[PDB]
Amino acid sequence: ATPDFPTHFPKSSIGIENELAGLVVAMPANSAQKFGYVKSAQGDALFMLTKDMNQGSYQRPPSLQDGKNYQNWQTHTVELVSYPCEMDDKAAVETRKQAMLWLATHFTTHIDQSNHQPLAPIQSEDGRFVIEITNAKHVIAAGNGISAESQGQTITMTPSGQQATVGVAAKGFGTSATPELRLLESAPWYQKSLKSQFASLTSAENLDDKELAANVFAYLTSIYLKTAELAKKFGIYINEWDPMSEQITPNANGLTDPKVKNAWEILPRTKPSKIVEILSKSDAKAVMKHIKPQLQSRYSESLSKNVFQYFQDGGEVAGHGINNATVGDKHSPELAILFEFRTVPNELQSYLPKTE
Ligand SMILES: Nc1ncnc2c1ncn2[C@@H]1O[C@H](COP(=O)(O)OP(=O)(O)OP(=O)(O)O)[C@@H](O)[C@H]1O
Ligand SMILES: [Mn+2]
Repeated sequence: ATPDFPTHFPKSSIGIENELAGLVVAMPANSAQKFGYVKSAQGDALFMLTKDMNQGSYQRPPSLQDGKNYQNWQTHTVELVSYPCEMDDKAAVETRKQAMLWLATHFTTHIDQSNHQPLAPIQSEDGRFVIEITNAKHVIAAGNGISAESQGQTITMTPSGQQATVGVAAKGFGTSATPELRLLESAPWYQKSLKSQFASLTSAENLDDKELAANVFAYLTSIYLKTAELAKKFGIYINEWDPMSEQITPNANGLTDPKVKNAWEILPRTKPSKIVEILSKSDAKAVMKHIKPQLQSRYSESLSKNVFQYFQDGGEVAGHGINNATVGDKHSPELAILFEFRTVPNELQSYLPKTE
């Protein structure tokens, strides 16, 4: 079994996604995404071997008929998904990059002499890396996996197949305290002006933590307003809001549509309603009560009510979120909120492996 991602980190964390070029993985239909992982010889889990983009049904090349059942098997692109590490852990970042580059070299040999065969659980020549196979019911094939023989491809990785996910303590969003926080706050959807706006709206209120409440308000409002902007732009059906009722033609399949996720640039990966937990019951009520008018002053009553309710009931920004991540003291853990960089920016390029 592929180990689950560690959930706790002392400070800011980072994870990477690396979609490979030059090969496919074929597996039975409705197989689990994870088919293996790469760890250090010391035992530290570095990245998962996963199926990503469905490339159509698998057809075993006739010249490689082996008496085995490949019925209903699907081909997919391979994506290497790192186990998160600390952002300032140079060794862990580098080991992940080096392990991903080594596996690409291993994959290059694999498609040359073992095309249309599963990957074997092996140790690297230098002893540094170990492949563990969690699902042997797979095959690795060159290119798009139609031909029995390869075109002599070198397995590569490119910025277009790359993503990064940054996890920070939820209490820090809006403080600009660290370079990671400042990078996350640069998100085009984040409106820092909402912090001082909340302070102006709550002068007569005796809040338990005024600065924290303002930070949570600015974060949540920014997400709610962006969700409403996207629902209007892309014609998305949110809760009970119908875009067609406002003469908007849908041009996206929902919140999880790649182009909707790309429109965020820095995509929130955690359930918005989780942040309410970092505040007192009183402060959370004060924050929540002030959000509705921010939506209603910019958007229709129906869109406003539907966006507000969706996130209030635990609605996700773009599908299943990473909602069990924590930061700080292991014994008294604090909520971590995660963000996916749809394109890896210059500030995070050093966390990504490069073929060239
Ligand atoms: N606690 C954490 N802190 C930081 N990063 C994390 C944490 N937990 C997971 N991640 C990272 O978040 C990313 C999540 O990858 P995941 O495969 O789960 O999403 P996905 O389904 O692949 O998204 P996509 O549909 O775009 O491929 C990984 O890069 C992982 O390393
Ligand atoms: Mn991703």
